[PDB]
Amino acid sequence: PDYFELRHTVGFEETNLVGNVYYVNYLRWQGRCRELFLKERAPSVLAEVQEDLKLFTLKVDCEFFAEITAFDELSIRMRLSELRQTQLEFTFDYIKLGDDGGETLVARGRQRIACMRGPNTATVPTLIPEALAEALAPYS
Amino acid sequence: PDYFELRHTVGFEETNLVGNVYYVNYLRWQGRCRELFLKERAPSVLAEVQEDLKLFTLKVDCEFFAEITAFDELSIRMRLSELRQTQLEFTFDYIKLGDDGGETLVARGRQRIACMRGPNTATVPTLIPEALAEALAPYS
Amino acid sequence: PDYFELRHTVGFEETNLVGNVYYVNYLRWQGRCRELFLKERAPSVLAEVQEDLKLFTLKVDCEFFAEITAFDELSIRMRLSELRQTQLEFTFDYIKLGDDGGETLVARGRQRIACMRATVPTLIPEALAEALAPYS
Amino acid sequence: PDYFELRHTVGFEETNLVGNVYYVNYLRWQGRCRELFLKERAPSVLAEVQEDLKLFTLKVDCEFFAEITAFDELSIRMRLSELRQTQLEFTFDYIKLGDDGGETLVARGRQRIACMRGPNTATVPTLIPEALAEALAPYS
Repeated sequence: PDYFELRHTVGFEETNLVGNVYYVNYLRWQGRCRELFLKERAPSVLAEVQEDLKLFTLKVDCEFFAEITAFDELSIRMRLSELRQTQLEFTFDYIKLGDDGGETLVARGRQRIACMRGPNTATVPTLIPEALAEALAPYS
Repeated sequence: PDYFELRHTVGFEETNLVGNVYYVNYLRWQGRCRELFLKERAPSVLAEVQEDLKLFTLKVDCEFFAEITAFDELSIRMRLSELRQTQLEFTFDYIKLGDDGGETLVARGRQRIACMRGPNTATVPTLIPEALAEALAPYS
Repeated sequence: PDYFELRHTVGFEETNLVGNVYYVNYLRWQGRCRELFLKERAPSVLAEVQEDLKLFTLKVDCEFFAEITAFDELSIRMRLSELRQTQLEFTFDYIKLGDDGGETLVARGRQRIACMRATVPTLIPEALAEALAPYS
Repeated sequence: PDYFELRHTVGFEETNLVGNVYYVNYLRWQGRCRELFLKERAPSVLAEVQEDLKLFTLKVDCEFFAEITAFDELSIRMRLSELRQTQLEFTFDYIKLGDDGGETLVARGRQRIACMRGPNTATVPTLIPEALAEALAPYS
C-alpha cells in the first residue's frame, strides 16, 4: 500500500479511568512503528545509530479525532510526508479496524526528524543515509 | 510567576543507549505537570472528573532545540497561552537549569484541552469550571 | 512446545544510560505475553473480564541472571506453574536467542493471579482452564 | 523517620478502565523512589555506575493486598531489610493515606541489588560504595 503498517490491539492497561486511551500511548505507538520500519526496511540505519549517526527528533505531534477503548483493533499507518536534504517528516494515520470492515481515522500525527553526525557534544548535519532514502520510496 | 513549575531531574532510566532522552518522556513529564497543577491549585476539578466532567486532549505537540542526558536539572514551566469559554491551551517550557544559574530552553510543548460533560455517546461541552479558571489567573 | 511464546526484540529506547534494560520493561513484556495468550487461546475471557470479571494480580516477581542490550532477540516462554480453583500462577522464561541459534536463560519471573468478579472470589473460567491444558 | 518516603498521588492516567492500578506502575514508583534516594543521599553512586561500577538488580518483586484508584494519596516507604558486604535488599511499603489520618498497607515490594565492577563479561563482586553505606545510616 501507500503506507507502512503496524497492527496493534489496544491493551487493557493502555486505557485511563474513563475507558479512553492515554494520549502518550499514541506516541509510544509511533516509535514502535518507526523502529519496526528500520528493522524490516533499513537495518543498515539501525547499526549506524549505534555508532555516530544520530536521528534528532525536531518535532512530534498528534491530533485526536475519536475516542478509542480496550481491545479495539488499530492499524497505525506510517507515510513519508516530507523528504529534504538532511531532514524528513513522517505521518501516522491511526485507523480503527471495525468488525464490519470499516476504516475510520481516530487520530493523526507527524514526526520531524533530522540527521546529524559526530560526537554528541560537537555535532554536524549529514545527508539522509542512502538505505533509508531508498526504503522510503513507496511510502511517500 | 508567569508559570506553574514542575521540578524534575532526568532519570538514569529515562536516558537511552547513546545518552539521548526519548521524546515520549517529555510528554510524560508534561502530563505530570498537568495533574500537579490541578491537585494543588484546583483540587475541586479532580472530584468532577470522577463524575460527569471529561478532559479531552484535542492535540499535543513538542519541539526540541537541544539534547539532554541523565541527571540534568529541568524546570518544566507551564503557562496558559490560550483561554476560551470551553477550551484552553497549555504551553510547556522545558528549561535546563544550569549549576551556575543559566537557563537554556531545551524544548517546548503545547496541549489543547476541551471541557466535556455527558455520557459516552452524547458528550456536550461545558464552561471552564470556575475554580479551574480562577487558578489560571496568575498564569495568564 | 510446552510453553506460550512471545517474540520480542529489545528496543533502542528500552535500554538505559549504560546500555542495559530497565527492569520495569521485563514485566512490561510479561503483560504483553499474558494479553497475547488470552487473545488467541481464550478470547472468551477478555469478553468476560471487561464488565464483571477481574483478574487481580496478587504477586509479580522477576529474577535476573544475565544482562541484555538493544536489538537482542528474546523468546519469552510462558507456562502454567500452579493451578487452583480460584488462583493460578504463570512462569515466564526470558531466553536470549544467540546469533547462531544458541539459547540463554537471561531472566525468569512469576505472576500470581486471583480470579474475582465490589468483587467476588470466583471460579477460574472453564475456557481459561482448557486453554491452559497444553501449557500445564 | 526510619524509612525514605516518596509521596505520590495516583494519576488519572495510571488507572485503567476498571478502576485498578497496573502492577507495572507500582514498580516504576519504587524504582523512582530508589532513584530519588540515590539522587539525594548518595549522588556519588550515580557517577560511578557510568564507569565500571554496576548496580545489578538480582531480584525484584511486589505483593498486592488491596485495590487503589485515581487520586489516592500514597506514601511509599523505603527501608533496608538486609545489607551484606556486596549485596543489599530494599523493602518498599505502599501506604495509603486516608483523609481522617488513617494508614493502610496497600502493597509491599522488595529489590535485591548486587554491586559489581568491570565490563559485562569480567564482572566481579565489589564492596558497597562508602557514599552509599553512609547514606543508609538512618536506616539501622
